Amino acid sequence: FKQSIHQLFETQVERTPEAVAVLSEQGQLTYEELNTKANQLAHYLRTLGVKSETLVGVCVDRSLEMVIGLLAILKAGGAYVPLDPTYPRERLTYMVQDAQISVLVTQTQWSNLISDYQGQVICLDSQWAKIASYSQENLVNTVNPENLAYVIYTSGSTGKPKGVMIEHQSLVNFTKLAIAQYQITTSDRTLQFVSISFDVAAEEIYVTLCSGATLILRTEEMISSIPSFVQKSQDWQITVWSLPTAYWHLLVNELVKSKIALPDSLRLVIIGGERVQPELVRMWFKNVGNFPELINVYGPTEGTIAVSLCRLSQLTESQRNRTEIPIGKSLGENISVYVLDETLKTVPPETPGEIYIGGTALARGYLNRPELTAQKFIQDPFSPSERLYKTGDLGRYLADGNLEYLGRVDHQVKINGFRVELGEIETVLLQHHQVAQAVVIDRRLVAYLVPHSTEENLTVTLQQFLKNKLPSYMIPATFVVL
Ligand SMILES: [N][C]([C][C][C][N]C([N])=[N+])C(=O)O=P([O])([O])O[C][C]1O[C](N2[C]=NC3=C2N=[C]N=C3[N])[C]([O])[C]1[O]
Repeated sequence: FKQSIHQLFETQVERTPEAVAVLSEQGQLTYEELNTKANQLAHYLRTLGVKSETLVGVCVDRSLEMVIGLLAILKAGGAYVPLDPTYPRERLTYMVQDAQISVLVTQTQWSNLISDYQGQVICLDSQWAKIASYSQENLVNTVNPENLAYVIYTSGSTGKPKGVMIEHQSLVNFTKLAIAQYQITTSDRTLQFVSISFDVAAEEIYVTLCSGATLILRTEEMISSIPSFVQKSQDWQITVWSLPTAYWHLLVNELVKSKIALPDSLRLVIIGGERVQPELVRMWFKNVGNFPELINVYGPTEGTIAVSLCRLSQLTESQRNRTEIPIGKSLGENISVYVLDETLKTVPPETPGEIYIGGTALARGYLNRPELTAQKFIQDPFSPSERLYKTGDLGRYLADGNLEYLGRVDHQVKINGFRVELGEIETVLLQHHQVAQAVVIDRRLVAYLVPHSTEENLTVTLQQFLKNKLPSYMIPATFVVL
């Protein structure tokens, strides 16, 4: 049964046309309205030349428009490329050129974020009368499952990011497994938290819309105060939270310090993205108990959002008193999460090795990085029609079947919840004329450098320099000269 992600959505619209699909603090859309609007934009896009394998930039803010935008790109047959408005011009323009994007879905407020852009631009906030003249009907046969759905950039240790190419087929697999794992229903109300720069936004968006649940888009202001984040979730009657682990750690700390009650509607908290602190897990069970359910999800971007999860609420007392909390078991039978030795053989239970992913979860590869692709996406010697992705994560399967994350073999870290290659920051710092050698380490970020010429305002100079090349979370808050 060949299916694209938008087809899955379109099936749901047919079942529940009048259900509310998306709610923001400023307005809402029914499944019908969302679908009709995404179709009008997709038709327009098709006339701009968007077709299977066409990459389309999306530089939008979190809004009803953003959701129409994504789905319209998908419906037209194109793959979107998130272009985070908070990133600096130079980074965004590099992405646009690397991806060869000639169609950009954006808004007027993001004018002039790309340098020297000669492609087609659509501004969803000011061109809606035009888009409304296009057909409201579903498009047919614009893609096959092996065509791209999105290309999402991640940090690159050689000094520029690179695009992880995701096909409809793996995203559709993921989405259908996750709906069944989380038990999402038409009664759920799921908070959309993370930027579309993070593949987890796809979990939040497509899990919700392809099951008939309501997607509630957050604001910037609601996250900066945990009290506010909780109260707004109560007011909205949110049933499902999807939180970056570093955020949930903050939330656990404040829940207990301030004895805040959780929203009465909340049934499920999904965390992931970095190593969960066992001490805060213990504190959650002590103060909150087994409801809402708490799930730890693991996966790299290259494995399409998540490959394994662990229901923490279902662990025993002693499974939770280890020094590591598990990342659990595969999301489904067509996804393999192996712990392999240095020759790609499985190992006895409780033996540590490197995590390799196989099966349906795999990305196609990295966009325009054939060396890097060959190095990470490897033909399986024991199964030559298939590939494995080399995660760079160490782990071991415990005797109970649960996987444990045991850290990294390399210099990728998570800072403030974001995937960062230290090498990327090193490489860029080395470009600066006053830097001769440089090493950056965690932990937060600390840059160590041998100057050509020292200067007492070098810290502020180097942060200025980085600010116009890297996202803010890659900017070290401290420098050391040797
Ligand atoms: N994809 C994502 C994840 C997801 C989860 N959550 C949900 N699903 N809800 C991510 O994160 O991706 P990236 O950015 O690529 O990165 C990856 C990395 O990180 C880490 N992790 C994840 N998750 C986790 C971790 N650790 C620990 N624990 C957990 N849970 C690793 O390193 C990977 O590779």
